[PDB]
Amino acid sequence: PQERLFLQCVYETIEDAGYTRETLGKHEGLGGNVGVYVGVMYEEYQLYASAEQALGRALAIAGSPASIANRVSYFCNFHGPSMAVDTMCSSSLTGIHLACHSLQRGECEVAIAGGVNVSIH
Amino acid sequence: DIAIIGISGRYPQARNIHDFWKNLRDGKDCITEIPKDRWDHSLYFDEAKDKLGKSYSKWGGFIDGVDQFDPLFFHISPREAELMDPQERLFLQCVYETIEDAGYTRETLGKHEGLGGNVGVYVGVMYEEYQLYASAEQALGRALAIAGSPASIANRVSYFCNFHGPSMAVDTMCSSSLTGIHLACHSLQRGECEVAIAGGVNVSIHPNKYLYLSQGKFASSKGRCESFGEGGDGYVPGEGVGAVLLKPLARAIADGDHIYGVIKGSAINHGGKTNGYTVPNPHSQSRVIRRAFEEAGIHPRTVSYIEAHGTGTSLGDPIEIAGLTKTFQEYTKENQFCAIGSAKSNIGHGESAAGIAGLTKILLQMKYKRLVPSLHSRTLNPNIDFSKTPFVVQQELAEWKRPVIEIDGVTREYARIAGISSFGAGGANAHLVIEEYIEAEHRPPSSISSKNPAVIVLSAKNKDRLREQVQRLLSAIREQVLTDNDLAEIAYTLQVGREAMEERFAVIVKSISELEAKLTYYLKDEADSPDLFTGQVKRNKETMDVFAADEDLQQAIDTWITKGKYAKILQMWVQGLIFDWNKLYGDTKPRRISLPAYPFARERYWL
Repeated sequence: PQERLFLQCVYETIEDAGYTRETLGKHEGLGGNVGVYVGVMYEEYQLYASAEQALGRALAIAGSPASIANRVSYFCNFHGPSMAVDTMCSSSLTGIHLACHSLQRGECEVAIAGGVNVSIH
Repeated sequence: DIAIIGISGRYPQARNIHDFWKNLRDGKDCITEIPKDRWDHSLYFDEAKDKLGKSYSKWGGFIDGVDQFDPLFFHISPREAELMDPQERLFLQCVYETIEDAGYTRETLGKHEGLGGNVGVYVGVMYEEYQLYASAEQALGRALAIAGSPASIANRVSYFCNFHGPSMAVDTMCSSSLTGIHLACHSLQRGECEVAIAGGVNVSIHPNKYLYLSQGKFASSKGRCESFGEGGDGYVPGEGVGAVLLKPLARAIADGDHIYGVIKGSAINHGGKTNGYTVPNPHSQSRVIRRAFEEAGIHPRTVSYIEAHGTGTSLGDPIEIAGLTKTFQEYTKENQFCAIGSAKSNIGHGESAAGIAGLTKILLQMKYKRLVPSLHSRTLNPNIDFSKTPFVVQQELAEWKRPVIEIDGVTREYARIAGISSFGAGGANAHLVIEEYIEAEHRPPSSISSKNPAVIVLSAKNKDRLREQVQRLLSAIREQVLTDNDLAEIAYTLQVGREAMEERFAVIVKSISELEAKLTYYLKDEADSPDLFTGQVKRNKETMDVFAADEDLQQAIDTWITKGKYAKILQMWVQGLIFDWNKLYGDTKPRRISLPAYPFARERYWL
């Protein structure tokens, strides 16, 4: 669900910015050069799978928070860097800071920083 | 230009880089069945693709002794250690092994700040599966709470070693290692950090990992391991922990520290929208490589060896080959002038240390000057023809010859350039450009003599650890074949590059044979030895303390150094006395060398 809410949140933002997925830094000819950074502390959604496995049946939910940003890059067709940094209680600013420099170095024309956290276990 | 002044690692059937190298040049298909200490493994195997998550079961490279740690050395209670992620433990040890390998002390590593040193840390990890047992226990009853937060892998390090640099845990599937390195490279140039420690870590300790790898069709049937060609249809997950210390090239040469390689350039990007999820896009794979060589200002024709993402996947090799071919044809149309290989065919698939493992593989080849054979590439994929490609898969150990080429009417001998790729399942991509470092002019003129002899010193937290260090030192003097010239450097690294312990032992030497003999003296059980200065610090605390707490008394020790009374200093150093070893030689300190690191205990700790 962390993936779901963040993905919705990004799309709300792009519209909120007044830019369309097919025109937002689209000045590349193949999708635009947009970077993505997301800060997440941990995923507790696979723990239900382990609990189920201990009780029986068979279920395998994977973590790999890098999905949180890649899916965003996948759906929106961005060709910039995409990562999931993690510093305790300071991921969101770390993600911003990295994006700040990448724009300075010219790697990305536009950036999308943020954070996400939900309590479900 | 980022130099690497250090490296270390643990990999399946390898406790060291040397051990890893021997298996590499021995071409050992170092992948085996799951050990019994882990999950029972007989519950889920069904040799069929039906809902059991296994049937790709007894194939994985594993590192011996995953649950072994030495917490007292790190001021950690046994209760606390028992519930700290083994991943955190293993990375913590390697970094200290890395620091020790570089010949730097935690109190002198970029310590040119006055309060601990400005050292940045970046660690790449995909997932932590050690809290899961807590979930099972809670489900079964009782009460147990292990937290994750893979930042603890990096924060604990910055905590123990007193570092004042940024510390983060980046995460990109199967590509954290190169993403972690890439970020570290840019921070150094901007000046936020002076010295950095990138890396990766991954250990497979819960069957759920194997379950998901089958439910998704990412496994490799019953195949032994990755096959770069000839009908490979999956990958075999494996364990691995590694680290690498980075420093700007000008500084490292100034400090004289030994240089393994040079990271000229790097780049990262993401494919975007493709014909489905987890489908690599060659066009991105072209661009990221292309930008990488541009940032480095390296011409692809000058390349010699490239490590490919491999993975032996059916729909990953031809895509990887086309992209590499595409970005290379832009500048040269020649064929079969670069070799291509992968380490995963030896150690399985890390998914987070694959980048460092691939990075480690290159450096050893660059150190020993010998391209290593690949494995499982006897036949090659029939789909793709390598005659047109500029890449031929390595099949046998060979000397890694220096490039000489004529480009634009000009024949030149360039250095040994290599590149590496790491393509993650999510779609993130990364690549690096490395080059060997050539020494312009530097040589130790064997100053060692009776006038100015060598002063070898070791130290360990007890005698058991001390005796082992002697043994490992002797073997390293043998296996690596050091000479009289190395003595000054051997002493030098052992003087500053090792942190003073409680149990201590020292000798005065002139020759290699002399050092070999005396160490063999200690190993045999004798309470008295000639000119072998033994001692401790547990006893003498106040008397040794008051020595340094005086200027007049300090003058006396400086006088001893002037007079060459090396016997007395060691006679007092073994008791606790501390003094600057730079005082011995006021200029032109010798080069450092890789010597075996502190032999950490094997105490066990599990839930």
